[PDB]
Amino acid sequence: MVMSLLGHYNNFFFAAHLLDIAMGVKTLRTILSSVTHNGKQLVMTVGLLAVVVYLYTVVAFNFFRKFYNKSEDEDEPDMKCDDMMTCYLFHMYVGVRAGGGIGDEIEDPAGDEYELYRVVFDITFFFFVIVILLAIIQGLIIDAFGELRDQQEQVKEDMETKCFICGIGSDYFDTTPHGFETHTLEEHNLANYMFFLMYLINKDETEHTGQESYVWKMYQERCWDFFPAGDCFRKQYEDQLS
Amino acid sequence: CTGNQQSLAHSRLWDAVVGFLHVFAHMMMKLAQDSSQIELLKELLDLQKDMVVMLLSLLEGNVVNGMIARQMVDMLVESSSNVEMILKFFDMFLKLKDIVGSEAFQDYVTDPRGLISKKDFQKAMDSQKQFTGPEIQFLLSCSEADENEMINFEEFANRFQEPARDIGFNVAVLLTNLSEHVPHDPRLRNFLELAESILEYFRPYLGRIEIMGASRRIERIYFEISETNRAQWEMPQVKESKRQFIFDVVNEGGEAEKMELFVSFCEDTIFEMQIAAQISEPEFWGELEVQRVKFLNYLSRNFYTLRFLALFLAFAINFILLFYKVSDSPPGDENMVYYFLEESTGYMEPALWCLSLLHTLVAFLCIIGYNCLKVPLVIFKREKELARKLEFDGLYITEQPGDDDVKGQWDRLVLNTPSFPSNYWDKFVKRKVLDKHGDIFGRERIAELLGMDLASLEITAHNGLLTWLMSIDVKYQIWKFGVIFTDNSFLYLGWYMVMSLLGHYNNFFFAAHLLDIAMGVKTLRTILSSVTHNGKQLVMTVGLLAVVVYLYTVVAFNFFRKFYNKSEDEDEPDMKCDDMMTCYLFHMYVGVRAGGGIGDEIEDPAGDEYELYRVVFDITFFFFVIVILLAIIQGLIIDAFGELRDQQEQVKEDMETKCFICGIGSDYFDTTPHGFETHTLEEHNLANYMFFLMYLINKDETEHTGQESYVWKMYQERCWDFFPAGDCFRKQYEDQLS
Amino acid sequence: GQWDRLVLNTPSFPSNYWDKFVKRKVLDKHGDIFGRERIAELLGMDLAS
Ligand SMILES: Nc1ncnc2c1ncn2[C@@H]1O[C@H](COP(=O)(O)OP(=O)(O)OP(=O)(O)O)[C@@H](O)[C@H]1O
Ligand SMILES: Nc1ncnc2c1ncn2[C@@H]1O[C@H](COP(=O)(O)OP(=O)(O)OP(=O)(O)O)[C@@H](O)[C@H]1O
Repeated sequence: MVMSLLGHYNNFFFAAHLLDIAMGVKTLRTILSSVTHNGKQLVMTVGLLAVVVYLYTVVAFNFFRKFYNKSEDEDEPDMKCDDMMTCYLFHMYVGVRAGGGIGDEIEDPAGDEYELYRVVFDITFFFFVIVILLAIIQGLIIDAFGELRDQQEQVKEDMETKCFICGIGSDYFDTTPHGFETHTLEEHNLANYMFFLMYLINKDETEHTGQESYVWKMYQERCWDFFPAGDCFRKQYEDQLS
Repeated sequence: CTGNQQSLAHSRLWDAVVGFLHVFAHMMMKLAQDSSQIELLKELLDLQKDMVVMLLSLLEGNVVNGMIARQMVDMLVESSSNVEMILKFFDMFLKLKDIVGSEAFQDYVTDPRGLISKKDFQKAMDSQKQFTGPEIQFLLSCSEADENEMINFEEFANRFQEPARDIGFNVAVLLTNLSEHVPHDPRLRNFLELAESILEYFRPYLGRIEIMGASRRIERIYFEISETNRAQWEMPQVKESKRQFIFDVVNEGGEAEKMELFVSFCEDTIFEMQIAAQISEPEFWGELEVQRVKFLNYLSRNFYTLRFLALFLAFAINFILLFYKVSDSPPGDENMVYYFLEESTGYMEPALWCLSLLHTLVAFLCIIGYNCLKVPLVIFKREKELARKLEFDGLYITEQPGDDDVKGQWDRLVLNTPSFPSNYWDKFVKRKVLDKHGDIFGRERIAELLGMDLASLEITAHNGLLTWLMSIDVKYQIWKFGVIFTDNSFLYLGWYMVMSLLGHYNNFFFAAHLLDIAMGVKTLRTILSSVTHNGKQLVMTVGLLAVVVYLYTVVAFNFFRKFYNKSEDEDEPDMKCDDMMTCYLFHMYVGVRAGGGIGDEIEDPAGDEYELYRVVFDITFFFFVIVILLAIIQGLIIDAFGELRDQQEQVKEDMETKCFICGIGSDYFDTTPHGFETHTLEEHNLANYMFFLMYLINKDETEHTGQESYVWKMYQERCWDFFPAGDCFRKQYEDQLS
Repeated sequence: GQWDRLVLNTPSFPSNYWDKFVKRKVLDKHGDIFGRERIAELLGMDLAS
């Protein structure tokens, strides 16, 4: 509301309402639920990137300070490595967007007794910061997609092999043809138990019966011992009496 | 012995205890007054303890529904109105200890000396209304008037505290021993109702195990769990170590050794509790030693608060290192200088020197604290393993070390000094191996090999600063420090200290402490555990890259050497392919960082009869080296993330469908409502078994009972046959008896 | 926990919850061990007087 009110001061504030709403329509939430599932770990990886490039800034600042000449001639005082803050900004802003690490902008390391000391510096930047540290970022989105799916697969394979009220598996009820399907729709049912609570509360406390008042006493005591949890009225009264 | 167990059942012993109970009920309730006969009262309570102890020993190998068990309840029901007074007397004094020393009672004190004259006890008892009206007036008689003004509650509370606890616990054990055995006895049930206060108070201390033995049947055993032991089990360090052990056993471990690993972890946990107990602070050379001992334990207690300081300083030092600058002309073409450029108040140059000094001190305190907190556990874990090999394996008697492992060779130096079990509890490990292998082999050879005192001089007990250096064993200390210096954690802390010392030579070395520490905080380790999980395979892929590019260097060097001209004109001799070493370096350094392979730098292949012979060369570099070989690198991190998760998912799905002691699944126990949840918290429990080992070792070898001594004999033999592993006392004694 | 201490003083605490007798139920459950009038003032319940 406040941003819409702010939109009259400047009409370009209405673009912010395009973002936060279009994500919540029917399916962009699920896609957005992979990025934010590993949200605590996608930030620490960046925090690891901000440390690795710092250690590369220290080495490049003390030993390779002549190679950062971002000018051609008569403009030598550009040298975006002379102070720690600018070298860190250079190594962080255009230090990871390049595909080759930091060797795509630094001048060519010809034979200077440091060519081999710098190739290791350049080729380790490519591996440790780009190939690997940007594969963890893509390795966390992918694992998130496979973790939310397995989370829902377990639910389907847990609600189709158990009663959610008793502990009896679907194999025991399946001796009778369509026994488990009938057992979970007539005897034990979420709706039936829910409709009972809506029935006890609606009914007056003076109109209860022998069984309703017994349950109502337990419900007010928060002692859920009236749920079976070990029997189904077919394992007790009809195990031998059928 | 079964013969003597039944013999006392068909006897008049029950007629003797009932008379003893009758006098005891009315005796202490009458002797407590006037406080002038405590010695007789204390002796009276001593006799009470021996009666229940004998009664407990009468219920050692009892069947679930046995004649002896059925006779003891008959004794108790006819002894009513007497045991209740015993329990009520215990309850009255036990509640006072909780009431005294509390905030509510501390508000009723009137003088700094501390006393309530005659009736402020009733006012104090009215608050926290537990004592009944008759009960509080009885306690005043049980106390002293003290000229109606000087009733000291501090001494009054500590009069019958210890005697009440020992008798009270044994009664609770005896009462619950019968209840868990005879299930259907209405007389016993109503008898337990008036004893509920005793049972409800001793519940946290009453253990329960299901050892199997001495009858080829499952037998319950009860014992006492101390308050200190339970407190140390709930520490975050201990619980985290427990989770690591369970994870290791389920996945890395396996069957036929689970019990062996569990007992080894149990022994390690006990030693950890021993160390943490002796470093707790609460509860002229002599003065100096006292200060040094307290100071050392101060560092050991505050070890993880120092690791958070060595990192905070390394972050603070590296923040002010962001202002460095290089100038040809120094404010205070050689002679390049480095200086701060804060462009603000100069309160940063002194800060760098101040923080550099502090960091070295903190990084030095950590290595001292580690040397007195975790090193003893390492020594205990190595002395124990060596001791179990001399006796049960004869590693230095019959066999020999494999000659390729340094552990076997280095351990030969320690089994010569009279200090070998310095941290291990088993002090008689030298004689035990002598009595186990001294007959087949030379009896004197073992004596000299172990450095044990010679049998000739073993007469079976016929009968300052300078003084320090003959009490130090040279060989043992050399062996001990060799184990410490090869420890991974110690070396990392040692590297941390030397680098901080090196940081004074050049202030930029303090950036290295930013790396190795920030990874180990709470979650960067797990992220770092995906890169290093497939560490052996991420290196071979690179070793495969260094071979594929070599084979491309050979072809490009022999056939495409004119295309590598890295110059425009008048600078033709650049040609970074003329020799193998430079072409390999060119094809390796800028040969894979490019997005297009090697065609992004090589000159354009126009029509030269080799255009089609080089396009295949270029387009295979893009596929085989870049698209595919850099997808394996990203294909190993991703699989690592999905492998560690499945490793932990299995553990959760394996500890919630099994007992970890028996092999019975959760379905069998779930027939009873919440059966598996109750079974894994009362009958079989990791804490209960762990607290038993801490109980057997603490208890003297001469105070054991029929069941404890049987287990202790098996424990010293390393024969873990007393774990059930096939039954749960509900499948045997209650399958039909319920 | 701290912010919820402000509501258990007015005679409108179970405005939406069905259980209207929640003030007396806690009084009959803890008013014996602790001060019977202390619970009355703590909950803002109408005084027994
Ligand atoms: N009371 C119950 N006890 C056990 N399982 C139940 C129960 N109610 C539902 N189920 C499970 O859910 C299945 C069908 O009910 P449910 O409504 O939850 O599923 P759905 O058909 O996918 O959903 P919907 O009817 O909302 O479209 C059953 O086959 C069973 O596996
Ligand atoms: N002795 C045992 N035998 C079998 N399973 C056990 C035993 N002790 C614990 N468990 C398993 O662990 C579960 C709870 O105990 P545990 O402490 O290991 O788990 P947690 O609740 O996740 O941990 P914590 O209490 O440390 O927070 C039980 O439900 C059971 O699955």
